[PDB]
This record gives sequence, structure tokens and C-alpha cells, in this order.
Amino acid sequence: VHLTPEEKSAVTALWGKVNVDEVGGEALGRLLVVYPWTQRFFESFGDLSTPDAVMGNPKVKAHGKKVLGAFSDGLAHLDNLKGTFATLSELHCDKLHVDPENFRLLGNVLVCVLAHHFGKEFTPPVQAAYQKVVAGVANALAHKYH
Amino acid sequence: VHLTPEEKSAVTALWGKVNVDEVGGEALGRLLVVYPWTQRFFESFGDLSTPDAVMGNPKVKAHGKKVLGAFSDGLAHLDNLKGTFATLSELHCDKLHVDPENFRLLGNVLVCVLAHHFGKEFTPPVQAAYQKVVAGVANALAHKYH
Amino acid sequence: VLSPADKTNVKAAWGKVGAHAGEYGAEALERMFLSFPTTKTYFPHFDLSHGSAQVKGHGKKVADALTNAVAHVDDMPNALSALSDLYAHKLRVDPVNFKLLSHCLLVTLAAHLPAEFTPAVHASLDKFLASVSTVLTSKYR
Amino acid sequence: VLSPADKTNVKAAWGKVGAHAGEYGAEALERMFLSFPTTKTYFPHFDLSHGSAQVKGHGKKVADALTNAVAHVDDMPNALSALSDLYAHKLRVDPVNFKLLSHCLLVTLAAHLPAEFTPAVHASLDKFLASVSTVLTSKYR
Ligand code: HEM
Ligand code: HEM
Ligand code: HEM
Ligand code: HEM
Repeated sequence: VHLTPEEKSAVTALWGKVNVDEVGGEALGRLLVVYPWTQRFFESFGDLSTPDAVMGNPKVKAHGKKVLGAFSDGLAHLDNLKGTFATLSELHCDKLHVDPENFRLLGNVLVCVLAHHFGKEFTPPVQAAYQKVVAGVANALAHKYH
Repeated sequence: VHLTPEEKSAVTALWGKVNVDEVGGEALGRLLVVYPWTQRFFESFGDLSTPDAVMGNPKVKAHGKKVLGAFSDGLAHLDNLKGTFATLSELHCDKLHVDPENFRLLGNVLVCVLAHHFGKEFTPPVQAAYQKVVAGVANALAHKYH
Repeated sequence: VLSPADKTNVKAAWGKVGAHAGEYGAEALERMFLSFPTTKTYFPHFDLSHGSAQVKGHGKKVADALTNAVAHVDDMPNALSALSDLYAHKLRVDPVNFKLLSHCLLVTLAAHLPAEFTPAVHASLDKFLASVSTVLTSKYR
Repeated sequence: VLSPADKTNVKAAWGKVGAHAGEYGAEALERMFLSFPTTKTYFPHFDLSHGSAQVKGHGKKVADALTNAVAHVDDMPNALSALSDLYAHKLRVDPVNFKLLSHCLLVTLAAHLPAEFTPAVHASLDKFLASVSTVLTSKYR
């Protein structure tokens, strides 16, 4: 996936403003609320029984932070997403057995969370750039499946 | 996408026994029958109102020859599908206004037609190779959209 | 199916959209054309530039149909019956595209109505938009 | 919706499958695992090698559910209700995968029943398999 130089600058600038303590947990939590069958992968995380329980679950927040950190790693290596995510791709396939369609769902949930957090500033051109990013991350995470 | 050398050999061997003219008309006709909303692009072809009308339509058959001839030409460049199909991609976007999802539908209809024609010879591994081919062609034809 | 809570959530969120519905529909279309350029293949006769009068007019058509669907949430197949006829016989938009606009409508609502866009309401809105999309393509074959 | 002709076509084609239903279910699964390797993520507890007993047994279960749906083509939601409950609460397969298996079932039928797999029957079988898939995912949220 190819971001223009203007798109790269816009994605980098917005990402610097992200609340790294909250955005990842909000994306993971919304995935588990909006697509509740995805809770299958997180049975060990405890109480996922209501939207409030999901979003306030400390394990959802903590894991979401790790997910966000991996997204940050991708944003720092936009010309090599496949190499950035190869180890996590093997992990999600061989160890965790996660259908990569879920990476698409999570990417679009993250876009919704960015729109929620940034309001007006999440303009249609900024969204289009982030759609390229989340698709590229999903493709890279799916790449080592076999 | 990329095929193993064994997959390339299997693709080329089967394709040498394809009547490209006949299979193209059959695949295009089946696209219009199975997914009849795709008829929107072909009003000038006339009567498409029943399966027999579609499958016997001489314009469907004549166009299918051209479609599958271009597909056949692409099989000569399995390592460069995006380059080979760039002009046709620009045409389908800029002049014909064809949603590239249609290329994915036609690719899987083609797979069904190959299975129908060849029977047991269209083994699960041969299908897997052709799935990589049709996905690569669809992706190549979608690549110059903007 | 839409639960009683889903219907309550959708009516509240879309009620708050209110008179902004057409403007938000136009923004959702613009987001979709920029993010998912293949969707532009359905509008070769449109000026798709930012602030386009044609995009604004289409946004109003989309939004007003959604307002009608919300007002008839208990029986959307009947309320949308003429629209689904027109889709199956003429418009014939591939089903994949409705998911793209639905996502862009969620983004638009999240960016505009942060107090409304809770996780539960997000879930209900996504179900609602998928149900509308299902009705729109229900007569395709 | 399945038309009268769709029901006739599905019953005729599946009737010709006859005693081979379980074998064709296993072949369709094998085709899907080879062509679409992401589908294997739902089977970490299976030997997925060619001819494995687990794939054979699962193919029989898939085929039996399809045979039952054919026998209940007038009311598939009711006939598939228990299976749809199990999908929503336990199996939880993403909807995209049903399209992959459905395609592989069409390929399998085409490769075994050339006289039966006419364009009209192909169209009806695709509608039928999509309708079954919709029921199976209908209670997910
Ligand atoms: C698409 C972007 C995603 C990224 C960047 C990502 C990243 C990560 C990372 C960094 C870890 C921790 C790895 C470790 O500590 O060794 C992880 C674990 C995990 N991921 Fe993902 N992930 C993504 C999507 C998903 C999705 C969509 C699902 C399921 C629906 C999922 C399921 C899991 C599970 C179950 C674990 C292990 C959690 C545990 O029990 O500790 N991942 N992921
Ligand atoms: C393997 C995929 C495809 C290939 C290789 C292909 C190739 C071609 C070629 C070679 C032409 C003739 C161009 C010319 O003579 O200048 C053409 C025309 C056209 N294609 Fe495609 N095509 C594909 C898929 C599709 C699909 C799936 C659709 C729509 C459902 C479509 C819609 C059209 C239309 C409307 C025309 C113009 C027909 C006319 O002259 O009336 N194409 N295509
Ligand atoms: C929430 C989803 C949608 C709703 C409620 C909706 C609603 C409508 C309505 C009310 C019309 C006018 C129909 C009439 O003439 O009576 C229309 C037309 C149309 N829509 Fe949809 N729409 C939706 C999504 C989409 C999407 C995703 C696409 C394409 C990517 C699309 C493409 C079109 C086109 C091309 C027309 C004809 C426009 C023209 O030529 O002026 N719509 N839609
Ligand atoms: C025509 C579509 C399908 C039908 C009719 C079907 C039918 C069935 C049936 C009857 C069962 C047994 C349920 C029970 O224990 O009572 C089952 C189980 C299962 N299915 Fe589906 N299935 C279909 C597609 C799929 C797809 C596409 C996938 C994943 C890619 C899938 C994954 C599974 C799994 C993982 C199980 C549990 C197997 C086990 O643990 O032994 N199925 N299916």
C-alpha cells in the first residue's frame, strides 16, 4: 500500500497526538462489543459480559496498549509492513489460530476510534490515509499464514 | 500472490487443454446468470432475461472470447500480472466504470467452469493454483483504479 | 435481528443527527469516495470534488432513506420496498460497497456526535446499517 | 429468496449427489483448506492431511446439514435453528469463510456431476448455499 508524502505527514502528525494508554483498549474493546463472537479469542480475559465490563476490563486495556504499540511500529515502517509484522503474523497463525479477517475488522474499528477521539480533525483525507495504513497492517499480519 | 514452480507447471498444463473461446463464453454467461446484477454492464448485448437467453446470446459468446483471450495472454506473464493488465485496468476504470469486485466474481465462475469441464482432473491442488491465478488477475485488473 | 435496545439506540443517535442528516450523508459519501476509490465507479456522471452539489444532493437522498428506515425500524423491508426494487432492477450496486458506506457513516457519526457514539450504540448502528444493506440487496437474484 | 425453480434445481442436483454427500462434503473441505489456508485457523484440533478421518467425519456432518436443509427448503431458518445457535455461541466462524466453503462445494459438485451442473442449477445452488450461510450467522449479534 502506497501513501503519498502528504498522507504520510498527516498520519504521522495525528498519531503523535494519540492517547497511548486508552486508544488501543478502546479499539480492542469495541471489537469485542460490536463483533461479540471475537470474544472467543479472549476467554482468559475474564468479564466480557456487558459493554461496560468489556471496556473497563483491565486486561482489555492492557492488551490493547500492546496492540497499539505494534500499530505504532507499523507507522514507523510504512515501507516495510510485511517485515515489521512477520513475527506477529506467524504468532497469530501458528500459536493463536486467529482468522485474519479479524485484522480487517479491528483496523476499521481503530479508524472509528480515531474519528471518535479526534472529531473534526479526523478529516476525510486523513481517514483515507489511515485506511491505507490499516489495510496494509492487516495484509502484513496475514502474510505469513499458511 | 506467487505460485510455486509446481503450481506454474500445473496451471500451464491444464490451460493448454482449454478451449479459450468456448470457456470464455461459458464463464461470462454463467457470471450473468449466477449474479444477474452484473448484466448492468451489457445492455447492448440484448436479451439476458433467462439462463437460456444468456447462455445462447451471441454477443455474450463473442465478448467471452475476448475476455478469456486476454486472460490467456496474462498467463504468459504470471510474475508480472499488474504490468500486463495495466492498460486493461485503466480501461475498465476510466472508460467502462466497472467495479473491480466483478473481476473476483468472474474469477470464481471461471474456476467452476474449469472444474465442470475437466472433472476429476481439476484436483484440489490444481484448484488451489488456479485460485492464486484468478485472484492475481483480479488484483491486477483492479490495480490502476483511482 | 435488531433488539429492542438496538432500536432505542439507533433512534436516539439518528434523532440527534437531526437536521444534519443530509450533510452527514454527504460527508460519509465523500469519505467513501476518498477511502475506497472503487466506489466511484458507480458515479461516472458525478462531479465528485469536495463540496460537489451532486454529492450533497446524493447525501440527502441516502440520509432521508435512512431517516425513513429508522422511523419504520420494525418493518424495514416494507418501508424500503420501492428502493429495493430499484436497486435490483436498475442500480445494481455490488453488495460489497454497502459495507464501505456503512463504515464511513459510523466514522462520520463518531467524528460528529461523540456523546452518542458509545460502544453499545456503535454496535447497534452497525447492525442497523447492515440490516438496511441486506434489504437493499434482497431482490438482486 | 429461493424461487420455485431454485427449489426444484437444488432438490434435483442434491438428489443426484445421493450416497456421495459425505464424500463431497469432505472433498469441499479439503479444497477449501488448500485454496484458502486461512480457513484452517478454525481447525487447530484437526489432522487436515488428505483423507484424514477427522475431515471425513466433519464432511459428513456438513453434508447432513445440507441434506436436511434441502428437505426443509421451505423453512430453512427453523430447520437450521439449533445449528445457528451453536454457531453464535460456540463455533463463531467469521461469515467470509462460508462463502469460501460454498464456492468449494460448487466446484466439487461441478467436478462430479457435469450433466446436473447447468447454468441455472449453478445459480440456484449458489443462492441456496448463501441462504444456508446467512441462517448460520444470523444469531451472531
Ligand atoms: C490487526 C492488528 C493486530 C495487532 C497489531 C496485534 C498485535 C498483537 C500483539 C503485539 C500481541 C502480543 C504478542 C506477544 O506478547 O507475544 C498479540 C496477541 C494476541 N492477539 Fe493480536 N493483534 C492484532 C489483531 C488481533 C485480532 C483482530 C485478534 C482476534 C480477534 C487477535 C488475537 C490475539 C490474541 C488472542 C493474542 C494473545 C492474547 C493473550 O492471551 O495474551 N489479534 N496481538
Ligand atoms: C478476467 C477478467 C477480465 C478481463 C481479462 C477482461 C478483458 C476485457 C477486454 C480484453 C475487453 C475489450 C477491450 C477492448 O476491446 O478495447 C473488455 C471489455 C469490457 N469489459 Fe472486461 N474483462 C474482465 C472482466 C470484466 C467483468 C467481470 C466485467 C463486468 C461484469 C467487465 C466489463 C466489461 C465491459 C462492459 C466491456 C465493454 C464491452 C462492450 O464493448 O460492450 N469486464 N474486457
Ligand atoms: C445506507 C446505504 C444507502 C442508502 C440508504 C442509499 C439510498 C439511495 C437512494 C434513496 C437513492 C435514490 C433512489 C431513487 O432514485 O429513488 C440512491 C441512488 C443511488 N445510489 Fe444508493 N444508497 C446507499 C448506498 C449506496 C452505495 C454504497 C452506493 C455505491 C457505492 C450507492 C450508489 C447509488 C447510485 C449510483 C445511485 C443513483 C444515483 C444517480 O444516478 O443519481 N448507494 N441511493
Ligand atoms: C455449508 C456450510 C457449513 C455447514 C452446513 C456446516 C455444518 C456443520 C455442522 C453440522 C457441524 C457439527 C455441529 C455439531 O456438533 O452439532 C459443524 C461444525 C464445525 N464447523 Fe461448520 N459447516 C459449514 C461451514 C463451515 C466453515 C466455512 C467453517 C470454517 C472455515 C466451519 C467450521 C466448523 C468447525 C470448526 C466445526 C467444529 C468441528 C469439530 O470441532 O469437530 N464450518 N459444521
